[PDB]
Amino acid sequence: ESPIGVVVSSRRNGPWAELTLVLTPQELDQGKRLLLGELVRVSSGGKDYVGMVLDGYYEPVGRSDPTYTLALAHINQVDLEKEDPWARKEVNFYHHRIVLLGRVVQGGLFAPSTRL
Amino acid sequence: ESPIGVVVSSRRNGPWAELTLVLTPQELDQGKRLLLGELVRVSSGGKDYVGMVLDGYYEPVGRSDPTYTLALAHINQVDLEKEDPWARKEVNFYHHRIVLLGRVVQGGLFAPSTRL
Amino acid sequence: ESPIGVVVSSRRNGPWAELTLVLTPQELDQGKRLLLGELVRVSSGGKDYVGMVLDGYYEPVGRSDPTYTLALAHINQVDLEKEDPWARKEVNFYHHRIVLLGRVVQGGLFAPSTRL
Amino acid sequence: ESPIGVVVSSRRNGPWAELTLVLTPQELDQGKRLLLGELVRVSSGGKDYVGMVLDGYYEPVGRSDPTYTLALAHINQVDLEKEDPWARKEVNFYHHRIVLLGRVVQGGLFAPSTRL
Amino acid sequence: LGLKDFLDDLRLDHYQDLLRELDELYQKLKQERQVPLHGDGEAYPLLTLTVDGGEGRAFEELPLLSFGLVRVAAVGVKGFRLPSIAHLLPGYEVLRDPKGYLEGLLERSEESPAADALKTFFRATGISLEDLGEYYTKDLRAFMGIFRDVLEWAYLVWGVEKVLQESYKDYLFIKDGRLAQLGVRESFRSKLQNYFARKHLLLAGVTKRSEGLTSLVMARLFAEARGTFVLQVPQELMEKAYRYERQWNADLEGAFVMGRRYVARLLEDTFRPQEGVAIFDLPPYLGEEDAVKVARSLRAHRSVLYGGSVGTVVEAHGRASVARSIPRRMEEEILARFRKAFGEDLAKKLTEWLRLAD
Amino acid sequence: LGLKDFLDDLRLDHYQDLLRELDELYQKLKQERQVPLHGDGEAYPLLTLTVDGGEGRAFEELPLLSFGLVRVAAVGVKGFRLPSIAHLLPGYEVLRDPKGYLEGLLERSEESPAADALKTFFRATGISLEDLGEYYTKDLRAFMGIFRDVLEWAYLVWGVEKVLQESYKDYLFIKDGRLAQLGVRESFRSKLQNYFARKHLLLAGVTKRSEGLTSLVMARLFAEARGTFVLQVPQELMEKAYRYERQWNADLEGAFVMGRRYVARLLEDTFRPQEGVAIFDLPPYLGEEDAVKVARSLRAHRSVLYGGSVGTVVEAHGRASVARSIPRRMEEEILARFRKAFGEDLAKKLTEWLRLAD
Repeated sequence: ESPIGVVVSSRRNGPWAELTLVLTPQELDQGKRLLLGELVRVSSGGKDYVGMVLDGYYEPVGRSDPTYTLALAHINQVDLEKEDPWARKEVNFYHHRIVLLGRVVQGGLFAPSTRL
Repeated sequence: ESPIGVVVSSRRNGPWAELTLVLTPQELDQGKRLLLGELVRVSSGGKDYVGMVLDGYYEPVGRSDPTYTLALAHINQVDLEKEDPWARKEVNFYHHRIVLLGRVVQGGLFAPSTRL
Repeated sequence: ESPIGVVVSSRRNGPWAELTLVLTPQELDQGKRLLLGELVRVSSGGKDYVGMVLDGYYEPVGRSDPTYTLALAHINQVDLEKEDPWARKEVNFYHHRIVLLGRVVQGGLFAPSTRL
Repeated sequence: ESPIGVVVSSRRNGPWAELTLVLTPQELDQGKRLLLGELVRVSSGGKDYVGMVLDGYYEPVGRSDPTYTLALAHINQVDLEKEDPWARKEVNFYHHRIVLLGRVVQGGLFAPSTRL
Repeated sequence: LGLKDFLDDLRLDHYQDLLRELDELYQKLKQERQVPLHGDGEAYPLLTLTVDGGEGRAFEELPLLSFGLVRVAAVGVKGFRLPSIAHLLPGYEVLRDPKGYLEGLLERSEESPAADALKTFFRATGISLEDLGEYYTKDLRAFMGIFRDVLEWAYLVWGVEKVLQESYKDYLFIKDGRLAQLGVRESFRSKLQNYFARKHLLLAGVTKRSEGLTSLVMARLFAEARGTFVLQVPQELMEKAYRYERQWNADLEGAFVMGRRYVARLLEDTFRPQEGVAIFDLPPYLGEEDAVKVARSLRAHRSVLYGGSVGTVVEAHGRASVARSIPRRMEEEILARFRKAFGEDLAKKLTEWLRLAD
Repeated sequence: LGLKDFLDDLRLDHYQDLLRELDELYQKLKQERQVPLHGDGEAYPLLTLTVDGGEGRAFEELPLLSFGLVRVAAVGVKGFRLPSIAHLLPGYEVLRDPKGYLEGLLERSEESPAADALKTFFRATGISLEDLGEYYTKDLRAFMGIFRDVLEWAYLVWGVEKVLQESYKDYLFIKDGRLAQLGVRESFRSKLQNYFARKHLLLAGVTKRSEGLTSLVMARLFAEARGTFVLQVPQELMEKAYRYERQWNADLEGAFVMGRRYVARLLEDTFRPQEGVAIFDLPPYLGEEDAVKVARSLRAHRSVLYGGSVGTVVEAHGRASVARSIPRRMEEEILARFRKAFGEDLAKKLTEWLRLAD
């Protein structure tokens, strides 16, 4: 009953609308994941849309160097989870792309895509 | 009776003229929106043009990191519309692209595109 | 019995999931190498996948200038294997790309690719 | 007998492996050059490979502005060889690309390309 | 742009005045004795100390709503090292009362390595807070530097007395910076110089660059001289350097080296005029043969990282460095720990104030 | 990276009284009259003065081989502006040994514009070279700032005396920075004040933000503030800011505003808490009505460039600014003039030094 992540961007790509979702360290630690091709609900302006998860990639958030951080931790035999919880909170993010398929109309016919 | 947004750029993209429009946090909070494919009036140099809304995308305005700000707000669990108005007021912009089709002249005739 | 390198990034590149592995100076000094086209095991979320080494390239790690460091060492006839441990340790990294093919399940049946 | 330059990068470029070589001001002043298409020996990890010189180009090394330096020296009527030995020492590098074709093994056999 | 405004009354006589002292100094240096370093000799392990730090946001102009971080670390040969010591200075508390925070810190001395090192440093050589003078209480800018310097000295003394009380005599102790202390009374320098004297500590201070004029002339000297070598800096040049630095910054008065200076060449070849040059200082109880030995050790631990370095210096500096992410994460931790003690009401207004002001 | 080495012994017991005192200041603000600042209103014209400075490469590391550029420029609304005074201070010259350079410049037989302005300022205001005290003779870092401040004051006085003999009677002179002079004696301030009162100058010093400004608590209380308005900063806020400045920086004995301080609002929508706020200081001989009129003029010249600027201030700052190509070409031109006024051997030796360092 709670949002999976946080929406950080939206755009119109070709004939479709896409938005970008970010999964945070706490949600990734809780075990919450999104499968590719999964159907999700998108709430916007009091309206519910059906969306599909299309993509997934790792990107740095903020002013950080995940490669250097992880390599240094591996070199110095530093177990992030148990020894440096703070260094593990700044690199544990993930990105997803979600396409808006349309809007379900109760007592009516499915409305494809969106202009808003 | 007032302009919807602010024009921030213009160019010739092929055989058509296009311009970029920005909607600010105040206008977005007032519920103002632009639908894709919608017809708008464009005032320039004392002349009126017909335009169509072609695209819409999110882009940072000024010196800001919307991803970091929104992710931090989500992590700390702060209602962004009730606890952090100033954080909400620096990320809530939106971009649109508008193409000029022509203008109406004399006895209802249409002058297509433009050289200006 | 132990992991080879450190994973620093992952994504989906078309129909296949891929990740990036980094071999550190100590591992490279111990003689640990990955052959192109070799099959490796990938452990994620307590599950085992089969992966293949696809690519390999050199990339600076951190805020270093490998070209300048190596040229300045070269013009002084400095053997980095014997005289400049710090300079060698700052530049001896290496990158690899690994694609996930699928996994073994139940009585050995193969599930191709992945959605996670 | 001594090595020609200094290797500063390597990677896999399609069906072949390639590396990047840099020639320094001292070697260039000694008159050492590499012909395009020439065959060279590559020593790596106790093994000998055959390589071919494919490319050559100029690139700044370190923190320098070769165009500004050379233009200013020309404007001020300065001879780099005589008046400024130090300005000629920071811009006189050259870059080459070398592709590894394979290695000679056992009783005069050839192992094509490489996986390391 | 209007450059012709600056060309109205150009004067070109001070340039001729300047191109006399530089030449005199060059001729003075050409009379020094160069001692070669034939890639061999007598070398013994290095133990290097370094101190770094950082400041949170708004500390530069709003220190009352920020803090500061200072961390000191050391590294030795054989994989040897020491535990690091880090401290956080609350900007608001310190800014309103210097010497009111230092004494409070010194009194706790329960577990904090900073307070333990300070007490050990004071009791190992009989240095009192009156010896620190009055420069460090004038304002926070002076207090931060004095705190860093005193903490590094305390770290060195504490490491000499508590971690290596028998195995200290076989190491060469390296300090990143000149063997000098500014902003303290002569008693501080005398007591340090006599505590090192009664222990015969093998201490050398390597400064690299800050120094500017000495490097300017030594680059010209090296351009001629061929081969790595070590030579002593003349007092005639030292006094001119001291005069110039004092005139450029009065607060540098009393920052004279507590010993003698030497310059050594570490790299045979370079791409820039001032690469591979190590300037170090030795206490007065170390002779010229000891200087030669220390130069051999430094050349044996040479590196080509930052255009010719000592390797151990860069390693220690990297270990003691503080990532920019640390000041930002410290605020997020401190605010949570403050809320979980003061309630969910008094914590909201702190965040509101922070949002309104930087 | 190494966190948790700072967490131990956080000592967060001061954020309580910090917020208590901040709330006290906010309460003091809440009882301040907010004179409306509607768009209309009789306003004066404007005449804005500004000063900028540039530095040649290696001025900090080697101030004995470089020099400094100072440019003072004034703009009258749009185009009724004064000339621009530009001066080059060679690093070696007499900057290393101040208190003689000023004499040589003032007694300039040529009387270049920089010296002429200082002559006029001194003679008109009655301020002698002994009012500057010995702070400017402390060292070059203090000398540069003191010289720039005195140059701006002299430019103002010279513009009032020799370029606007009577017109100044119907202008509002705007000087960037607070109406405060640091590093001089009380006699200097008294002379400036009495001259300004004698001429009934309309002078307001406009500032935005850093020195240490807790006075930007206006960031709060501008929310739900009903657009634009004018207000006077309370004495408690002024005293707290002054004490914080003198506890954070020192050398700030002279920082008190020579008159009153007012805060006005130029923009009602900002996107950010602290945009479009003007902070102007008025001389002791101006009433509260003068403050309202000055605020009306400031709003009439408002801009949206740097987050609610004053417009003429940004225009002036954009004219006296010095590009770096200016110092580069200055170095080259000085080298050429040295070559053509002395021997080519001498010029080549100087160039060799400049190549071997800075």
